[PDB]
Amino acid sequence: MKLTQIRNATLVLQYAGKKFLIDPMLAEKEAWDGFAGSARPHLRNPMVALPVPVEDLLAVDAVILTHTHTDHWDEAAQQAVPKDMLIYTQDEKDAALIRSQGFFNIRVLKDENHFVDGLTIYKTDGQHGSNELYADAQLGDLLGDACGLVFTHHDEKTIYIAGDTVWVKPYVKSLQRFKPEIVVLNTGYAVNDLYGPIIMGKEDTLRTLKMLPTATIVASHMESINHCLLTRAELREFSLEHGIEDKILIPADGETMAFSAW
Amino acid sequence: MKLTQIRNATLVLQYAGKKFLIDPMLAEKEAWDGFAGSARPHLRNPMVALPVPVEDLLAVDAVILTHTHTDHWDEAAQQAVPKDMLIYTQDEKDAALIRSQGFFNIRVLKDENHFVDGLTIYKTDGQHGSNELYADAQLGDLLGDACGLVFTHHDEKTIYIAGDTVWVKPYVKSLQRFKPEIVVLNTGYAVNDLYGPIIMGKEDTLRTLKMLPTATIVASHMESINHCLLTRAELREFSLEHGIEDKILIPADGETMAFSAWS
Ligand SMILES: [Zn+2]
Ligand SMILES: [Zn+2]
Ligand SMILES: [Zn+2]
Ligand SMILES: [Zn+2]
Repeated sequence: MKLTQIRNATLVLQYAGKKFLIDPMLAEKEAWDGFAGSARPHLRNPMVALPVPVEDLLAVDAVILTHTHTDHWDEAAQQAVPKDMLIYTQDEKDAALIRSQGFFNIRVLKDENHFVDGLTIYKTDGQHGSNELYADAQLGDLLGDACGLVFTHHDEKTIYIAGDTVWVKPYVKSLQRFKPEIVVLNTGYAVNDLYGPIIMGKEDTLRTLKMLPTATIVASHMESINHCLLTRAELREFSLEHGIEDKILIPADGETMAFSAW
Repeated sequence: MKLTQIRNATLVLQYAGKKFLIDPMLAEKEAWDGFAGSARPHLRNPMVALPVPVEDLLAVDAVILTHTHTDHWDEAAQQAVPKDMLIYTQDEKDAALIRSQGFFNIRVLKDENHFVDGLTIYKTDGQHGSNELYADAQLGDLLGDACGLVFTHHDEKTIYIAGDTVWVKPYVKSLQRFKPEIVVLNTGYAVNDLYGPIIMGKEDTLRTLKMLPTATIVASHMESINHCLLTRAELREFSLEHGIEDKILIPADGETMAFSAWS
């Protein structure tokens, strides 16, 4: 069991024999523009370069795509990844636009996804914006859906990749139901101009340990996209103030993290 | 259809040749006598009496409970509804509770409930509170889960009882998916002291109709318990203001509305 932080929410995961590339964003440093209608629009994306070359990321059994925002799936990854690569997608909408980009080996993943060997991937709901944001029609379609992944196995520990979501009840029900020993949160604190936080921040790391004390949080989706304000040093400082230093890991780009089972 | 507003979220729904009683609150006017030792016990609930006798309410094929909050399922209803009645519950814990209160003919609503007759009943996920409220683990369990209900059938228009939820995207996706001609909202505007509104209000009437302008809104869950701060008169005054007065139905207690697909 080896979870590795690449850049933003791009992750490499070894889990029960198989390997997964989660949300591959592989543009060069400052290739495309900053997000309009968000914080720090002057900063170009991505802010940081990749910690390792592209060929190392392609050596993977399947790509998993939580949603099709540009920081999770860019023009570079469309060019770079083979069209016969096994892409897991959130829904038919996502699969349809990936199909029109030239890809064809696609499995639209669903609430429960079982493998004979004992692997089980679950697809969990979130909310990529505030209750106020989704009252708007236009911004609703733009922020859209963005799932979280729960990987279960008998030989391995349960890990929960929560995805681009703010604190909503479906996140709470997912923690209670799956009781995950490891939790990966997108803790960038990305600010929309007129509706505020579209994903989690520092406070959501406290809230989750209050909800699930035995869990160990891995903070991702940070220092990469222009609107993500919450830096690594600030979260690390927030850890110390609440007495939760060893329970919050803040991996650097390229940092592999290992977790045993029994 | 024939939807009858009873009082609060209590209503009877004649749909596809079958009658249901959704969320029965059957206590008399100001009759909730639950007491431990309060110095200033509020004796306002229920604010209004039943507009019809209890006998008329029970002439029904099954009861449907969105959740077990007292304003949807009180002790009076737990006594008055017979134990051999078919009760449809939201999930396993509410079924267990209802079963341990003497009832034995209980069923749990799945996410989809396709019956051979052609009637389909979809269970919806809401949020009974703000995002902040559910960060509190104590108030998470207290407000808990509370499901919406869609009813689907040919020969009949599609109706969505949203239930005790504030505006979250699972509510928006339900309007986008099922596309109901009738959306029944719980517009009490009950508010938590520090964490803001716990159910829908006047604002949520307009935001739906912008999303789905064909639809007709039936207002409900108000002027029954004192904690619901929205008045009949205020919502009508709000509807006249934004030019939607004849699309916002605000029925009296006991009023029945007909909704036919053909005639
Ligand atoms: Zn996103
Ligand atoms: Zn993102
Ligand atoms: Zn309630
Ligand atoms: Zn209620």
